[PDB]
Amino acid sequence: TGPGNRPLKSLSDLLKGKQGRFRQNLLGKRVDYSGRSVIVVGPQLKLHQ
Amino acid sequence: RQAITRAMADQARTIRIPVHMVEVINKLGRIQRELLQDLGREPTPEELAKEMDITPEKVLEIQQYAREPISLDQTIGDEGDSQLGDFIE
Amino acid sequence: KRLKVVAAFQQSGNSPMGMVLDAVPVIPPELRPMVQLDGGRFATSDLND
Amino acid sequence: GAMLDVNFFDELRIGLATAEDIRQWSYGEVKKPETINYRTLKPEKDGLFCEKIFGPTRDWECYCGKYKRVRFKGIICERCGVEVTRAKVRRERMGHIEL
Amino acid sequence: NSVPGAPNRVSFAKLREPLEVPGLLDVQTDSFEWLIGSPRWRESAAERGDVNPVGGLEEVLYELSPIEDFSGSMSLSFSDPRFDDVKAPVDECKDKDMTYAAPLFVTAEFINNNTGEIKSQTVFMGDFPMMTEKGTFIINGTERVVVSQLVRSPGVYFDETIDKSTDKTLHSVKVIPSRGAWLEFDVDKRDTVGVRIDRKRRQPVTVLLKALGWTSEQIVERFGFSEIMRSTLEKDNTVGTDEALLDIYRKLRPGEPPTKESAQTLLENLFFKEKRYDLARVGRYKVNKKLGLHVGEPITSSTLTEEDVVATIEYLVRLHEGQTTMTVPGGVEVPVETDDIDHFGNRRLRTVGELIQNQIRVGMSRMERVVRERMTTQDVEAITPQTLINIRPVVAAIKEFFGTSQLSQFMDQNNPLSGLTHKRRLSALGPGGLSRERAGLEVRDVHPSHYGRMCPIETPEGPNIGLIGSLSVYARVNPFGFIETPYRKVVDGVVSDEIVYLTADEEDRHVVAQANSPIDADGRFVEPRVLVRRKAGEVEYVPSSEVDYMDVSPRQMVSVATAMIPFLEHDDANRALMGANMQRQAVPLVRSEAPLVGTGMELRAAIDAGDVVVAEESGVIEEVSADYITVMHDNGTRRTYRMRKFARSNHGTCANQCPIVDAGDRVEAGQVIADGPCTDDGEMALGKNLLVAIMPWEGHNYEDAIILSNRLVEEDVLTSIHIEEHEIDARDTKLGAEEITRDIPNISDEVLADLDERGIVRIGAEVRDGDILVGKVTPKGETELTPEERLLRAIFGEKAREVRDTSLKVPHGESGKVIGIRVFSREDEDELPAGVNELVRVYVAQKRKISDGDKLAGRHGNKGVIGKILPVEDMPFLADGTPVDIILNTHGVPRRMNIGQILETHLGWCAHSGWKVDAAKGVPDWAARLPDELLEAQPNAIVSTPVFDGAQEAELQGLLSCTLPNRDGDVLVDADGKAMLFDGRSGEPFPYPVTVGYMYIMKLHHLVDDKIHARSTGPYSMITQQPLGGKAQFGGQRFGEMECWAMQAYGAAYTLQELLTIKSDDTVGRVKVYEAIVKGENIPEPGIPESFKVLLKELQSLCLNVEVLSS
Amino acid sequence: RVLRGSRLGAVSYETDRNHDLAPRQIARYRTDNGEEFEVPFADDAEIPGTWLC
Ligand SMILES: C/C=C/C/C=C(\C)[C@H](O)CC/C(C)=C/C=C(C)/C(O)=C1/C(=O)C=C([C@H](C)CC/C=C/NC(=O)OC)OC1=O
Ligand SMILES: [Zn+2]
Repeated sequence: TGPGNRPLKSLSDLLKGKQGRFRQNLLGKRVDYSGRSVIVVGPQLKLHQ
Repeated sequence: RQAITRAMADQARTIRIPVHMVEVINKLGRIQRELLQDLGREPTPEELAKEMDITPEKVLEIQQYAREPISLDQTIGDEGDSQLGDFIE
Repeated sequence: KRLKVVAAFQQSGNSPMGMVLDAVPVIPPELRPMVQLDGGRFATSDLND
Repeated sequence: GAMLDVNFFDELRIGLATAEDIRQWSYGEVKKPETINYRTLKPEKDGLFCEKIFGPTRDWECYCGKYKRVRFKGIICERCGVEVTRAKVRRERMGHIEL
Repeated sequence: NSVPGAPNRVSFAKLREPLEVPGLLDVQTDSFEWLIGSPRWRESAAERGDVNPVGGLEEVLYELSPIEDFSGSMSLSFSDPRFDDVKAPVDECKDKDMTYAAPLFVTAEFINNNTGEIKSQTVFMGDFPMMTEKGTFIINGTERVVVSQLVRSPGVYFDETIDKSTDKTLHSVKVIPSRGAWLEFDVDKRDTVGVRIDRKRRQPVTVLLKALGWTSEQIVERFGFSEIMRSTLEKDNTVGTDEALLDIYRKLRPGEPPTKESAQTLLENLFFKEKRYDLARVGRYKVNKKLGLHVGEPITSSTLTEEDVVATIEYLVRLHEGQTTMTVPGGVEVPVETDDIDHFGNRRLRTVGELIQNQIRVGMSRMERVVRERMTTQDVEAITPQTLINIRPVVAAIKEFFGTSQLSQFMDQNNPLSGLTHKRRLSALGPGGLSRERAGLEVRDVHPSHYGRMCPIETPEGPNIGLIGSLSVYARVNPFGFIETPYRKVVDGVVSDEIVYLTADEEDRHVVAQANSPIDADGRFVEPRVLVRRKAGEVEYVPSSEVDYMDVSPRQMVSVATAMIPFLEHDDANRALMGANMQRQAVPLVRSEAPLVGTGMELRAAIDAGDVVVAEESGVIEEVSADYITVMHDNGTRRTYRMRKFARSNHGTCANQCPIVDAGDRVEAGQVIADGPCTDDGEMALGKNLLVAIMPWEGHNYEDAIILSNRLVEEDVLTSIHIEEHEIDARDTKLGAEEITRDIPNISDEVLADLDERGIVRIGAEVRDGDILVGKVTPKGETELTPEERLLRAIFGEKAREVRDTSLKVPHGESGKVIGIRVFSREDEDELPAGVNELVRVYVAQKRKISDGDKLAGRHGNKGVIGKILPVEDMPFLADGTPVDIILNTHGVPRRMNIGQILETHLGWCAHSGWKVDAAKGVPDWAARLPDELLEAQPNAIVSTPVFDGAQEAELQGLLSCTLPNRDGDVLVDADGKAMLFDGRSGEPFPYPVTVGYMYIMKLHHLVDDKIHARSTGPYSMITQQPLGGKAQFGGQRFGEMECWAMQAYGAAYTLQELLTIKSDDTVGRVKVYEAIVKGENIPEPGIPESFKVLLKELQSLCLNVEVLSS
Repeated sequence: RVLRGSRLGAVSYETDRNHDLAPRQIARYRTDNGEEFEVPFADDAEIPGTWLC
């Protein structure tokens, strides 16, 4: 442990995927060219818009 | 005791500091705690400087030398899924 | 259950002598950096300790 | 083995790594638990950031500074002791610890 | 009534509630002044028994004194904690970041036994925080709120989980104290006992009883009926006390040579020596009440007793025999029964006083083991208590509590109601309490003892349902940490007024009536049979002879927020929950209109929010302004209330207070004298009153969306101010010193036009994304130039300017005026963190209009992002040309069971147009039991239907049938409550009448501008080479595993390779792609990702030979 | 709010000229346990006798 009694994070824990006994989510890479927002219904659009 | 304090000087910081700088920093620490108990508040830079016969310029330099690195693997969010390393441009 | 690992070492061209570690390797310095936040503070990688 | 990692991966084989390989990857026994000179903020010799082993922290620049251009590459300043080359070999090279 | 500055809000309530709503912040303020020992508490305790009142600090010191060395030759003792006045007043604390505190002085005392002396001083104990008048701690200038917490009260607990594999009932027990070691007294599958002590996995009870100082004959004697006891005592296979003592020992800890004589102390030192085992005063009270041991004497000596252990075991065996009552020797017989660890008779409430006392205790322990530590290293006949006492652990413990502790939260103040409701919060999660995942589905449920104590409706709808509650309106915390509740004790069917605060347990013993019971105007009931709440929460009809406690008034089972939902009893608990959680998220508008329809709570819970300047002592206004009011009291002395004008809240919302009186008026004490953020004339007002239809108009209001009139945007009916706090500092670097000034590296003069002569912007200058809010420059040193750069510098003849440019440019997508600048300086002697010289903060403000994407939502949970802001002309208008403000959808009404919105809509139209019940020939039948002074009601007249006692549906129809016309002969709303809206766009009328009405809708704090975000190339993480994360920086949205699955299921390979290689990790791929786009070439083929290479070196670091093989 | 760091090393970005390079010798050193290691030194440089290979 270090300060705050948090166990030091060794090499066995730095493996990125590293599923333990229970299968948790990967959650990925944070791509660029991205962006979110809130949506609103667009009833004048065509289906492919 | 001399061996153990030597060891605590050498092998106790991630960025090693020679022994004499550790002695001056520990003198600074003693003077800060005792002057805290006495003044009732944590003393000032110039106050500690005048107290240790050094410059109030130099005291800040010693304080900067005496700052230990904070780990890059402390989960920043209370919801712990983001290492602190994931937030350094 | 023993034959499992035994045939594992036999069949392959390995040798169980590799299990006892004689020389530890050191991960490259960049994968365990010591970056400084602006303002003198340092941020190690917790493997340096 | 194709370590240069360009588009060709027909297999990716694992295997328990003996000492004869572990000390064959490494580019120098690190033998001082020193991280950075507290004041100059350069890596310590034989430390866990030793430029002599892991590589140069500055693109095409030795440690003593006696070489500072691409025209001197692949060579090693015989006084400081660093392969004057790109500053991302600190991302690839490894060191070992003779127990 | 009963509040002098009240607006006359007529009310439909049929009942006359005896008790008035309590001092809504008592749960905070009384707890803290307990912990202090203020004279207010000092008298309040005496007002109800309280044999010995002891302040929290007093209790901590009286459990610390004395401090004695191993020798016991010298003694240290504390006493008399006294607070001097605070060191900085509240506003200045909040300004300069000073944590509003006050010093502790503690009259220590050192006594040497061998020779005999006293070393009595007045020690300084440390700057102690101090609750403000609003029950909120200010910390470092921020304003925090310690949250009340729930835990299982330490006591004796009893359960029997049936082993169907055996078909036997397995009773058990856990004596869990506040601190110490557990112990269970099971009854195994086999007909024996299980006596696991301190988690040591196995024991028969007879072993413990023998170790306790019993013989086998003594145990046979004391256990006469005890069948399983005598059985185990026959298979106990261990005789002689010492004989087990060693059993116990040996297993007490493995690997130790026992001293059979000496380990006796270890036992009498786990459960009895009152320094390492202390179920607190709560625990002792609980045990003595469960076993009826010390029934009539004061509680103390919190450690267990052999009588306690024997009584527990005997009661356990009688429980696993089938019994009704056990009569311990010397104790009143008490009912034999198992306990429920969720029932509020066992789930106490560590209020803020309790929490702070725990932290001071955990600090004083460290201080104790430095006192007794240096108690001997120092030389005797020379020490002073000042040299013994070290306060640093205490001060560190406190300071690390208030900051950085999941019960010390930022005061969630984005309106007075949220400020009020973060206080009065019960959170079962926290240190000591159970965590989230470890907490099963059981505790989330609503045990029927929560009635009247913890509101079953209000709770966070996220993944914390049940783990965060708010208190009922009338509840009150038991001095032990239980949640008492008021009742009206009734005798002989004669409802008295002797208001009794029944706790969580004694409610079960009784039978509890209902508030809406037909009292016969004297305390006599009317009907013979009455509903009642029996012990386990079952409902029955008892005749009016058993009923001994009736509810103080309805809406007793409902929290502060949920009491403010009109027509609550019509909505389903789902949407009512969502409403009570979205009603704490409205943002304080610039205009702050009060609602046509409400409950009673809009006023009382608005002066209790704190954010309404209240006339202290009754007097006369002497002079006003938009900044201060000077009330001349009746006798001489005056007072000037300083308005908070545009203070940034903790979430970016304005906090104006404009005064609402005139220079000649006369205010009574306790009166509202200055509106707050969301108060209108004192009462709550979290939104506006907007004419609403209920038709689905042109698909834009599709599936919870909303269309709006543009009138909202023109007349600023929905318009929030926002005030963001930007902050940069000038640090001391190794190379030099950072410097704030107009001197900047290569830069135009236009972008440095708004700055003043010394860096910081000019107060008032409008800014936009990319402006220089604080011109700040730092040295850079030297770098070997690029020779092309050197040629350009030559051809233009510019210098190097080795100072690098790190100025405070306003972040992306922010604008608006610069309200004010607050600048600090090390030179000006103001304190700052080390290595800092000049800390400048630039308060910026912007007046966000409403806009599509924003999240409006009624009071009934019915929410939805604004869909489209129609122009005013193409909005379905009434017959008077009056447009409609918003247009909800019908398909959201039925399947959500929130017809509260419809009933509110009709009652709002009645409250608007004003009605006049034609009492020409007597009074109409529906209005037989309406209150008087509701026969006629003026236009725009507010009303109020309190929660579970409000307008009945019949009353609504009856009002609505007579709804007096507007200006022409025009009753725009037919008796059904609808109208013939004319289409604004096409022109024809709609073929069927549509509902209209005034529905009170808030503006939730999920504005678009706080959400929208985009990135094309931004910063990059240091450790991993990925884009950075979150809207704080640019960052890019996560691309998890589920999206990888989706884009594979499509079979899109190249897009997946893109998203995982040359948008996240291909380090040389990024610049190549950016070049390819900018020049118009072809996007190159992506290289190996970066995370793979890092993973490869980590695996090779684990001594795992990993090696690519080409062929 | 942003917090940026920086490794203590500059980033010079010329082009990786593969042709015009300062010529350099090769000195093969031997450790004690019969190991041969090779070191490209600059031409004009006293090839040091010992070396931490
Ligand atoms: C060098 C590999 C050694 C063995 C693998 C180990 C020890 C890993 O522990 C498990 C594999 C793994 C996880 C590595 C994660 C890495 C390298 C990393 O940083 C990520 C990442 O965290 C996520 C992703 C993708 C977004 C994951 C998408 C998965 C899709 N699966 C699918 O398509 O369904 C069939 O890529 C990465 O390179
Ligand atoms: Zn060099």
